[PDB]
Amino acid sequence: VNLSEESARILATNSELVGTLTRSCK
Amino acid sequence: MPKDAQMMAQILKDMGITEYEPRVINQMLEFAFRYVTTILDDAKIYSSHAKKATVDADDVRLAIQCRADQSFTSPPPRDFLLDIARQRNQTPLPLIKPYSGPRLPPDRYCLTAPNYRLKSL
Amino acid sequence: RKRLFSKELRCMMYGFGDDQNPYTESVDILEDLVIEFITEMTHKAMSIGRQGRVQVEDIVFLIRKDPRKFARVKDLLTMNEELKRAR
Amino acid sequence: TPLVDFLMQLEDYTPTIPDAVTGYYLNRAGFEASDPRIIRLISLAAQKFISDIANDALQHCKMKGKDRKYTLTMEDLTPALSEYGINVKKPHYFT
Amino acid sequence: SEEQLNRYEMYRRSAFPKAAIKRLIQSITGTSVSQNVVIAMSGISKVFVGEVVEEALDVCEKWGEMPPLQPKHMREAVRRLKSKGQIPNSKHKKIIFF
Amino acid sequence: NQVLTKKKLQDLVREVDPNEQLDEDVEEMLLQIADDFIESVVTAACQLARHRKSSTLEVKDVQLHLERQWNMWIPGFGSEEIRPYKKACTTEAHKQRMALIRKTTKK
Repeated sequence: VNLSEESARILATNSELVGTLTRSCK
Repeated sequence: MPKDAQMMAQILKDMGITEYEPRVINQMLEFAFRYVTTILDDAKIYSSHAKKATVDADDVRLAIQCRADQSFTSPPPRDFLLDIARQRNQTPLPLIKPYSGPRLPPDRYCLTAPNYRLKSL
Repeated sequence: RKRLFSKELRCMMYGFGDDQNPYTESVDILEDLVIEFITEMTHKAMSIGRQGRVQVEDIVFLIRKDPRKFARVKDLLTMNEELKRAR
Repeated sequence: TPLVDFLMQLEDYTPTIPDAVTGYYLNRAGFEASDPRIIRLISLAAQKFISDIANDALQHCKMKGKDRKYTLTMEDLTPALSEYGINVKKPHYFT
Repeated sequence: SEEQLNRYEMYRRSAFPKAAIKRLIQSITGTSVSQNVVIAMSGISKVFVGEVVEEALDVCEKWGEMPPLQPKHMREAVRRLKSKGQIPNSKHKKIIFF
Repeated sequence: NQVLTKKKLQDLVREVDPNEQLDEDVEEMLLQIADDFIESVVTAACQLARHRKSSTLEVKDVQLHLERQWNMWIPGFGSEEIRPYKKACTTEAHKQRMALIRKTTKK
């Protein structure tokens, strides 16, 4: 049960720090 | 002798080839097997690209024509060699200097160069 | 096709020095490259070794020439065996 | 200079292909090799290519599993040549 | 520093999800793969992304541009990698003898 | 109606080595090579499009000509999911003729 909930916490912080605004380019 | 090696000697006899090595017929059957299994290679790529089930004759007809440019490219045609020549054949021949010793192109087109080598230390 | 690697690849480009906020078009190019690489490796693996089956052994023969990728595969497999032993 | 450093390392390795064999195939290619180290480098490159093709063939043979004597059959050499630019296609069963 | 520790965190913790690549490979094979295949195939593709981005930042440092990566540095990244044989294409029957 | 304009070509040389010039002959020949490449790719793609019994040139058949002949994969466009790869449709006639090469060889 410890392995199941802690696996998604390595990826949840990978959606709060990196990629805040979405850019584009000509 | 299979029926396609008995027919490969007929093709060379129909040309001006009366005396050939016996290894030639084993070579002209490996070329004829590599060619049809390269056309049918490309004819299966084109059948799946048009998303059909089998390999129809219009796939093999395209696979023949779409590899007559890279696998068997041709010497240039007669209508192109005439136009390249008849603009080259219109500039006059230049005159010759009287005493120029060895007559050669400029030094970046000849093979005269200091031609170094490594010090065998 | 949708993008199955849009948020994951932005963390990875930051991991190799790009930015915290890369461009969407660059992320798209990287996603297309990853899908093409996986597809090519899978076809060669199906051809080599057991026909119609992709195995770790086939993948290892395919990646043998490139040093960086071969080292990573070996390290991951060994670490996986060690973690199973610890469990 | 990487090539010079490699030639210094070669100052010990002797290639399987002799210098008269390599020095003849450079003569058909267009030059008489004066320095006998250039012949050595070309021979070593050729030896590496043949060794890599043969080793890839041996790896396919070992993978099919028979483990006593490995025969260099065409079934192991023909997929091993296609990784380089050699595409053989041999026929069977001439009708 | 304080950015190098955040960048080293993303260099290690980031991965492609195993629940999607196992869906992606099995759409190519037809039947089934194993867990030790998906573990390796998710790991090689992280090296391959790190082969491009570490080399697309060499294209950007060679030219006169900054860290944001335009697609100009990414098509040039695949061009330089393919000329060194790093990007495999199994649909181009190459020929070395001519 | 020209597609390359000798300033985009000059920046293509400046991105490789900025202290390098081309001569007039080299520039003209490079423009000619670009035009020839465009013409060949377009004709082959159009033949594949005519084969799909369609009248629109999609990006799926400019892909198949550059990959198979010119060894070019242009990344940032994306395709549909590739169907499960059929490996060997070896026919019964090959399964019975090749089972005669071994029958004479060992027996």
